[PDB]
Amino acid sequence: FGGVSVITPGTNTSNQVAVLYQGVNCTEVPNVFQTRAGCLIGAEHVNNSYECDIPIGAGICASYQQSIIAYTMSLGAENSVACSNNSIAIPTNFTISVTTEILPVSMTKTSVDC
Amino acid sequence: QDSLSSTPSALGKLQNVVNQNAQALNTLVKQLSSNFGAISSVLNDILSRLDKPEAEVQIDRLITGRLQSLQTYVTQQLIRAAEIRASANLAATKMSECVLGQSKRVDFCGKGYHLMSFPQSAPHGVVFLHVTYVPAQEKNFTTAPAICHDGKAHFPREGVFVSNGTHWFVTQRNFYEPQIITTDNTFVSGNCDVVIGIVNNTVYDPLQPEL
Amino acid sequence: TMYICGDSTECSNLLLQYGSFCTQLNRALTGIAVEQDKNTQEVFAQVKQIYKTPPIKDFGGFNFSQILPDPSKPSKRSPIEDLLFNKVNGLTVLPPLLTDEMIAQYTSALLAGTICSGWTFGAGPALQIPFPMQMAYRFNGIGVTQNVLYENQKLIANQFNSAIGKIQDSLSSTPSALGKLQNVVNQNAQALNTLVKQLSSNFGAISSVLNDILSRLDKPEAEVQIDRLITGRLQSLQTYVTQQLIRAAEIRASANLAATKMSECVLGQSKRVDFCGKGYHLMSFPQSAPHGVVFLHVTYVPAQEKNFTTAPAI
Ligand SMILES: *[C@@H]1O[C@H](CO)[C@@H](O)[C@H](O)[C@H]1NC(C)=O
Ligand SMILES: *[C@@H]1O[C@H](CO)[C@@H](O)[C@H](O)[C@H]1NC(C)=O
Ligand SMILES: *[C@@H]1O[C@H](CO)[C@@H](O)[C@H](O)[C@H]1NC(C)=O
Ligand SMILES: *[C@@H]1O[C@H](CO)[C@@H](O)[C@H](O)[C@H]1NC(C)=O
Ligand SMILES: *[C@@H]1O[C@H](CO)[C@@H](O)[C@H](O)[C@H]1NC(C)=O
Ligand SMILES: *[C@@H]1O[C@H](CO)[C@@H](O)[C@H](O)[C@H]1NC(C)=O
Ligand SMILES: *[C@@H]1O[C@H](CO)[C@@H](O)[C@H](O)[C@H]1NC(C)=O
Ligand SMILES: *[C@@H]1O[C@H](CO)[C@@H](O)[C@H](O)[C@H]1NC(C)=O
Ligand SMILES: *[C@@H]1O[C@H](CO)[C@@H](O)[C@H](O)[C@H]1NC(C)=O
Ligand SMILES: *[C@@H]1O[C@H](CO)[C@@H](O)[C@H](O)[C@H]1NC(C)=O
Repeated sequence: FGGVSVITPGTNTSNQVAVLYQGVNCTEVPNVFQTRAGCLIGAEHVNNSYECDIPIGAGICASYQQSIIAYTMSLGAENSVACSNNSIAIPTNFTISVTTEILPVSMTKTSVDC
Repeated sequence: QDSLSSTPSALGKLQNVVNQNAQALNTLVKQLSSNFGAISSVLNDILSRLDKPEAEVQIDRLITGRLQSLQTYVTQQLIRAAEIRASANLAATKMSECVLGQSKRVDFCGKGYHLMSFPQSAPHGVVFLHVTYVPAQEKNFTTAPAICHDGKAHFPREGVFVSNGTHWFVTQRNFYEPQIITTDNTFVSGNCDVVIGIVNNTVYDPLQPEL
Repeated sequence: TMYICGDSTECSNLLLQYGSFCTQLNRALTGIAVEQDKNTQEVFAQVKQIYKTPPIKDFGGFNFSQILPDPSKPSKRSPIEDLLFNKVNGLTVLPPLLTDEMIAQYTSALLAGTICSGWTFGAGPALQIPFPMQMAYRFNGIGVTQNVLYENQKLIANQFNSAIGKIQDSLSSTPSALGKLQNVVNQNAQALNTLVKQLSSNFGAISSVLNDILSRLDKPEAEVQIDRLITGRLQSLQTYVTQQLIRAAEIRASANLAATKMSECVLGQSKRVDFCGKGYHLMSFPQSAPHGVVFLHVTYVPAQEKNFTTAPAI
């Protein structure tokens, strides 16, 4: 036994879905990919890494690319720091950045007469 | 302004609070439709059919279920209220430290070096616009921990020693602005036998050409 | 539904009389599970680029071999991290979105950034600097002139290297060192064991087993006995979920503090007293741990003071 989850892009985009059977082998279910989260059916597994869209678990995410695919999530761009013992990097220019931060302050004040 | 007007998820944090509270009330009201083992979910239908002793048995079942439903609601509200209070406390701290002053706390008032912030009101919340300074267009320079001159070790007072391949300069650290190395922008401590990586260069004394 | 009724359809139909209680409980636990991934992301995913250290570890005498990834091991964890990891019915457990390897990669990226570019990578593009010069800047940050760093570079590097070695030896010989992480594991295991054991309670019924009730009694009689079990089991489950929500709030607060320390202790030098260790903060290094994070705080502590006569002015 186990849970059944439906993986979907918005219905504003597509009516295609993939189904995850949680904690079960793909051999017991009756684009079939076995994950640590369970058996994922309807998504095409690829060897490319992308930013996570819809999380599946254990590093696996799914996205709509058209059909639904499954992949190992990327943690970000790979970069090598110019590490040295006699060289320093110094900015010759700058930019002024403005970013937004949003915080909740209060709730609606409800009252229920028991 | 253009980002917010074209990004449906921009204010998800405030919308989530509204959605959770609406959902909780809808759940509480829908529980009034449950029988909880009674012949009916409607008290008037029970009272119009049964006499006192029989009605009391059915009513007790509804009271038990409805009381439990209400207790569940209140407990969840207390837990959510604590979360919102923590958020409000953080917002109040940011108002003081980001808006009413300039912060040195990394990533507290936006990404980059904080300059200033501006508050904007929002439904059940606050929006902060953080203005930061972000370094750009860096260049590679050769550096040294100290300059050796007249047998003495000279260190930067404020900046860092750099070389463009032929000449040594001292510059502020966050913006390339090379200046001649002089006795007015360095200080001397000890001889040249201690510092690892110390290099030879002239250190200019402004009084020299005057006298 | 499965916790309360198992695979009994007679029980399930009675459970429907209670409305949406089960939906509320399933929803609350889902919210907690999602939050746990958010907590991890807020702490570790603070770097846009994944950095790696150079093949040549020349840091002016400073030795980071105990905190940097050990390539000879399949886990690609540091010596210290390896030590940390070796020291700690309708019920299921869901996997984390980020694996231990992914978390270790984030930690490595943060260390590579700090060691080679100091605090610059935390406020924009990574700008390389010699490690000894980075330490000189950090000395200025605590009101000590930079010549003190350069004149005592060998002493300072040795004191640092020794202090790191002590950390490894301390952890390997101190059973209580990771009590904070073990307590979380123990509390959660205890809660589940309690929830499962409640299935053995009769709650006034003739039996705690639904199959034994159904095999003996007819519908009207069975329903009376089943209702007693539903009431008790529903109460037991509600108790569990409430406790999890309260504990989740505590863990969230801890994760928020850890995320703040990552930004202010690791990605910069803090002036907040006792925020990044005891003494004057120089720098800090993150290490991953089971369900948590470990910070190594490097501080400057004054020693061997002398008495002098002073005056406010000359
Ligand atoms: C829904 O689709 C329309 C285009 O048909 C698009 O303009 C809109 O932004 C979409 N809404 C969301 C939430 O994606
Ligand atoms: C079930 O899945 C595991 C992991 O992929 C595999 O090793 C095992 O052989 C599978 N069982 C069957 C019957 O295929
Ligand atoms: C992924 O790579 C494996 C080899 O490691 C290959 O056998 C498989 O067909 C590839 N799948 C895709 C979608 O590229
Ligand atoms: C600095 O960058 C701005 C654009 O952000 C550009 O207009 C300006 O000319 C640049 N300054 C220099 C010296 O390159
Ligand atoms: C500085 O040198 C490094 C070599 O590791 C190089 O990657 C980097 O692009 C250089 N900086 C500039 C401004 O060219
Ligand atoms: C370094 O700067 C000096 C002063 O402007 C200049 O004369 C010299 O040619 C520069 N060296 C190089 C390699 O550009
Ligand atoms: C920098 O590294 C080189 C070897 O690549 C070494 O010869 C030189 O002495 C080092 N300089 C300092 C200041 O450590
Ligand atoms: C600096 O000058 C001294 C003599 O005054 C010499 O012994 C030393 O080797 C020189 N160092 C460099 C880098 O030229
Ligand atoms: C760094 O420390 C380790 C552990 O003490 C030691 O084995 C290694 O040789 C040291 N590296 C250097 C260059 O001293
Ligand atoms: C300074 O004088 C005090 C007298 O109260 C004494 O206790 C302390 O040990 C002295 N410091 C040193 C360095 O002797």
